Amino acid sequence: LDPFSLVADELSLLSNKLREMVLAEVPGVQGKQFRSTILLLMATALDVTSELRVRQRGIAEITEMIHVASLLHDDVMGNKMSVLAGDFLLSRACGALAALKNTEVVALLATAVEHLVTGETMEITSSTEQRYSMDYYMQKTYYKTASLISNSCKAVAVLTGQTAEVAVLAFEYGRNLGLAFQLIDDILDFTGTSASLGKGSLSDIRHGVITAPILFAMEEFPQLREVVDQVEKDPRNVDIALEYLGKSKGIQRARELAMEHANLAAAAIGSLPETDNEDVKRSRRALIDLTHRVITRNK
Amino acid sequence: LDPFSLVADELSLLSNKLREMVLAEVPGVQGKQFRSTILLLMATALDVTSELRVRQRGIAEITEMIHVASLLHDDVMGNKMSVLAGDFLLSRACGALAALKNTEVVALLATAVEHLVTGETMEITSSTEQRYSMDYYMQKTYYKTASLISNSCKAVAVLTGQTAEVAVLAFEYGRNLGLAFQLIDDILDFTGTSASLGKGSLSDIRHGVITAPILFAMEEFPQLREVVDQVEKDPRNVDIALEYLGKSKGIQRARELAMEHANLAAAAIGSLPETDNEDVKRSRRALIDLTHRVITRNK
Repeated sequence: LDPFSLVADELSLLSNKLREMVLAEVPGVQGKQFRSTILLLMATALDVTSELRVRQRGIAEITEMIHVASLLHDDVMGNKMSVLAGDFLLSRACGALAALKNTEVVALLATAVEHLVTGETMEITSSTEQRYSMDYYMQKTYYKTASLISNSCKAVAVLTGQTAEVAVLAFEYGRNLGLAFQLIDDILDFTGTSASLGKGSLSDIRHGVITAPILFAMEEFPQLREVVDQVEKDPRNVDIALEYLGKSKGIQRARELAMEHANLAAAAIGSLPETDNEDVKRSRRALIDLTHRVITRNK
Repeated sequence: LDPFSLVADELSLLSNKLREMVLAEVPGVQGKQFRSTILLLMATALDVTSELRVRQRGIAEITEMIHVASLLHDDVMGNKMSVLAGDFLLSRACGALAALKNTEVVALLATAVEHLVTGETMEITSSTEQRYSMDYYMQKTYYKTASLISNSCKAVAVLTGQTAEVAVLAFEYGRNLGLAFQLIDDILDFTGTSASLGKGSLSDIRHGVITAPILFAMEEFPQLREVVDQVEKDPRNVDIALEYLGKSKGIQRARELAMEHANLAAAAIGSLPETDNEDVKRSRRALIDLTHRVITRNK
C-alpha cells in the first residue's frame, strides 16, 4: 500500500532496540525512516529465516550508527566530545558488523565510511572551479550522500546470498535514489513546501553552499558566480542570486536530473530476477513507489 | 640478541609497505618500533606460512593506523581536516581488517578503538576526585594507552589459532607492558634522561595533566592538590609542586609500580606452552628482555 506502512512493524522493532539507551547516569524521524525503510524493503525484495531478518535489520542499525557518526564529525556538545561520540559510534558499528559473521559486508561499510570522508574532503578541498562544476558536484554528492545508502543496499544483498549481479542492482537502486533525494533536497531548500522560489529556508545559499540549481543557473548567467561568492558580505547578494535563479532554468533542470535518477532506480528494481512470491513483488513495488515519493515530496 | 635487531627485517618490510604513500599531487620512529616490535616478536613466539607472516604483519599495520588515527583526533592542519584524516585512517584500518578474513580479530580491534574512546572520555569527563585517584588513573591509563597493545597482542594470537588460554596470555603481556611503559613515561617527564627531578621536559605537569608520581605524592602531602590546581595561573606552582614531589616517594612509588607490571608481563611469557623451537624460545626471550628495557629507558 504505502512503502512505509508496509514495513512499519520491522521499523518499530528498531525503534525499540534503540532502547539500548538505558544506561544510568549517577548522580525529526523522517531521515531514519527513509534509510531504514529502503534497507528493509530491499531485504524482503530479494528471494532468499527470522535469524536473517535479524541480521538484515542489523545492517539497518549499523547504517544509522555510521550516519549519526557522520553528522557529529561534520559539526566540528563541544568539538572534542563530538568527535568522541562519533568514534564511539564508529567503534560499535564496527563491532556489530563483525558480529554479522561476514567479511564482505564488513568491507562494504568500511568503503562506505571511506567515501563519506572523500566527499567531506571534496567539499572542504575544492578549487573555486571545482565548486562551480556540475560534474564535481555530482561526484561529491555521490560520496557525501549516496555511498552510504548504496553500499548498504549491496550489503543487504550480499548478506542474503544474491548473485554478484543482483548485488550491483541493489547498489544501483540506492545510488540513484540517493542522488535523486539529494537533488530534490537542494531544490526544496529554495522553494520550500510552498513550491515557490524564495519561500524556502535558503540555508544552503545563505551559507555559501552552492548547489545544483545555482550551478545550472550559472551555465546561463556568468554574472552569478561573483554574486554568489559575496553571498556572505551582504545578504542582498542572496536576493540578487535568487533573481538570476528565477530567470534561469536551474530549479527545472535540477528536477529533471532528479527524475532521471529516480528512474534509473526504478529501472534497477525492474531488472531483478522474476519471482512468484507475492510478498517479494509487493516489496519491489514499494521500492518503486519510493522513487516517485522522493520526487514529489515538499518536506 | 637485541629484541629489536631480532626482527629488524620484518620491520623494514613495514617501513617499505609504508610507501603506499606514493599518490601524486597535481599541481621520531621509536614509537612505531615499540608497538610493531612487540607484535612481531609475539607472532614468532607462539608455535603455529609466509602467508601468515603477512597476515600477522597486517595486524601490525592496522595497529599503527588505528594509533595514528588516535593522535589526530586527540589534537582537536585544522581541526576538521584532522578529524577527516583520522576517519580516513580508521576506514582503511577497517578495510584491511576485513581483508584478514577473521571476524574475531575484527571484533578485537573494534573493542580496542572503543577503549581508546572510553579513556579519552575519562580524561575529559573526570571529577576532581577522579583526577586525583590512583585507581581511576590506572583504569584510564589502561584504556588510553594499553588497550591498543593488549587487544592487538590477542589478535596476533587468535589469528595464529592459539588456545583461548594462550590468547589471554598474549593480551596479558601487552596490557602489563603497556601500563609499565606509560608509568615509566610519566616518570621520565619529570626526570628526563638526566635521572634528575626537574631536568625533565615537564610537559604533563605544565599542562595540568596529573600523573602517577604526583598522585602518589598527594598521598603524603594533602597540600599538593590545591597547588597543582593552579599550575597554570603561575608557573611557580609547578616549581612548588616539584619540591613536594622531591620530598615524597612519588617517583619511587611509580617506578616500583611499573616494575611490578613489567614483571607480570614477563610472567605471562613464562606461562606459554613449552616448545622445542629454538626460534620461538628466542622470540619469547626477546619479549622478556623488552620488559626490562621499558623499565631502564631514559628516552
